[PDB]
Amino acid sequence: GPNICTTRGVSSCQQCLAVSPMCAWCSDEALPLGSPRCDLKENLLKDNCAPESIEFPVSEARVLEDRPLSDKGSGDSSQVTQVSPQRIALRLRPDDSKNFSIQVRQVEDGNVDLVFLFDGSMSLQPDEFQKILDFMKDVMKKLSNTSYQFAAVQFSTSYKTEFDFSDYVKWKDPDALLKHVKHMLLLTNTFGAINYVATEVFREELGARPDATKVLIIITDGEATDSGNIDAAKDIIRYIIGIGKHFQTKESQETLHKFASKPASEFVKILDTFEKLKDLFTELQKKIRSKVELEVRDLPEELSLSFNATCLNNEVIPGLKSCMGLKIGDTVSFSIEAKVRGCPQEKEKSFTIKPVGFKDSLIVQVTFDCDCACQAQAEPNSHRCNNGNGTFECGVCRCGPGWLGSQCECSEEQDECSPREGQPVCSQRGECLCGQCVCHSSDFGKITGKYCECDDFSCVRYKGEMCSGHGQCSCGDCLCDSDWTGYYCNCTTRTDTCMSSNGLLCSGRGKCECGSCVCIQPGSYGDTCEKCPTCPDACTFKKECVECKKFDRGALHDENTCNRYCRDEIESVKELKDTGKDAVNCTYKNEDDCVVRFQYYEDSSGKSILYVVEEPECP
Ligand SMILES: *[C@@H]1O[C@H](CO)[C@@H](O)[C@H](O)[C@H]1NC(C)=O
Ligand SMILES: *[C@@H]1O[C@H](CO)[C@@H](O)[C@H](O)[C@H]1NC(C)=O
Ligand SMILES: *[C@@H]1O[C@H](CO)[C@@H](O)[C@H](O)[C@H]1NC(C)=O
Ligand SMILES: *[C@@H]1O[C@H](CO)[C@@H](O)[C@H](O)[C@H]1NC(C)=O
Ligand SMILES: [Mg+2]
Ligand SMILES: [Mg+2]
Repeated sequence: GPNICTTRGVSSCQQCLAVSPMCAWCSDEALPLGSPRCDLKENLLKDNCAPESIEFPVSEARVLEDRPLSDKGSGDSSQVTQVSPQRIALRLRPDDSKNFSIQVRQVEDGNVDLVFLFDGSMSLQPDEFQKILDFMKDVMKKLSNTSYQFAAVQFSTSYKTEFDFSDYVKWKDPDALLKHVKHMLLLTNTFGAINYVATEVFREELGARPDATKVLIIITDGEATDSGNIDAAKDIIRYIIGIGKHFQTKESQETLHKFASKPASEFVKILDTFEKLKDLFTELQKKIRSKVELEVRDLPEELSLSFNATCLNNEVIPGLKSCMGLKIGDTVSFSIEAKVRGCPQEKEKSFTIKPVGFKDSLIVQVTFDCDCACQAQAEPNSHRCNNGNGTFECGVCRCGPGWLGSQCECSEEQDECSPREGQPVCSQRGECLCGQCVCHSSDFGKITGKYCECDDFSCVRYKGEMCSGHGQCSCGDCLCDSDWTGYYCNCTTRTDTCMSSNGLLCSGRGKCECGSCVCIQPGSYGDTCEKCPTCPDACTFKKECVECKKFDRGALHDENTCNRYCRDEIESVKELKDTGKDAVNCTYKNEDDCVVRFQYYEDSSGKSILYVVEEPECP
């Protein structure tokens, strides 16, 4: 029956391909007249069309470079590959989309250039400054004769490279490398320091390796005294340690989030004392190699991408471009859908997909396949179209100016210019010539269609932009980019703003729709459905947070995931009180077999709170 390949008044092979990626064009000359030439390939074969004449391009994502992900090579012979594939050729027909995938692995023996950026401000006592030095020495000694190479920068009011990568490779001894450090005893210009590291330290001239993953360990005891941005360090993995009394308040700790990589729970470490630097190495090493985050570079306007992530145990999480909690050697995979808007005239485009901090990347070469191959057999001024009037292109007559018709015979001088006899001709947007509608020009776009009923400028708008600027208008209907859905193309496919602290989209208690959680589990609420005093498992989950946050013990403390999973503030109380229905009371026995008692409460300002009785009830 009817079909949009047939209901658009297409009069060429190129037009036929441009109306939809599902359309095919029949071009054999010995074809019945009343048969549509632009149709589905199946219906194009319902009537006998020559198979060598059906023009039907297929989009492809052709893998070109596919060096495998490196396993456990020790001498860095044959070189390390941490992204695969490395180069893909993407060819798209008009408005089409195409899948491809990328695999990323943090290889154990992959090179790492690590820079210590350590605070030398006037707040630090001599022994505290010395404990910062001993911590840098401890990290280096435990990573001696590995793929790690090191530099160290002291920062206060100004910045000083105390030793560079070339120094480390040559001398190796941390005692000798840091023997000449003089405590600056000034301010805490953390912005300028990080910018200094990005542009002045990670340099080949100073021994930085171009293939190495870049890591920055920042050690500080006070809030920054300068301002600005650290955009120049966005391709560096940044782990910050805030030590001491000046980071007692939650507010002060959060001022460090802007300097570290995301999320803060993995890359911001708060220590109450300097003595705890002695026990940090193992946690630190796991954290700095636990995140894979894809970044898209040089994406042309006409292309759109959406991502699904496979981070753990082959589980697909849609709408995500990153993975966290990774162990060294883990492999993650992403499924990527690329879509083009229309058909760009440009020769060839290419963008890159690269994990943050990594050298290796996937280069995606993009070409477009919008023309029919039969156009190479186009004869202008053809005897098959009247007085050489036009071209016999792919089995039809592309007529010249002034005269139209099947063979370009009708000039100035019938019936079908209206869907029925009552309506005006050509939707009052075109003129009826030679029995066909020739649509008026428009200042806002193009009017097309058999009856000039289609245009590309009257789609619904959202916030002043047609199709929210995230889709193309095709005969009054928005055709959304790959990363948008909805009648208005204003519903994002991304789900990162739905990810909850427990690692599940909408805490596993709801569904992500347009990037916002719709909570389904009864009694659940909050932005990611993470608040649920009446949920039956609330006590057993909050119990682990009382252990790690208040008592510095438990599974979450040992696994270094207390910051990740435990976002509720803890308040010590002498007793639990009647705080209303938005709470639950919990008890459990500690390893001394004394009863711990606490209340999970949801506060009217939006804060989850755990009220913990100060003294456990012992025998
Ligand atoms: C790509 O793969 C996804 C799931 O992996 C599927 O939903 C989709 O239809 C596939 N094709 C395109 C063109 O995205
Ligand atoms: C992502 O998964 C959703 C289903 O969860 C699917 O509709 C979509 O096509 C997938 N996209 C890709 C690029 O795999
Ligand atoms: C999309 O636009 C429509 C119309 O303006 C609006 O009603 C709807 O809430 C929007 N959706 C989103 C997710 O912004
Ligand atoms: C928690 O315990 C307090 C004190 O015994 C009590 O008043 C309150 O009703 C309890 N909360 C709930 C939600 O039952
Ligand atoms: Mg020396
Ligand atoms: Mg200080």
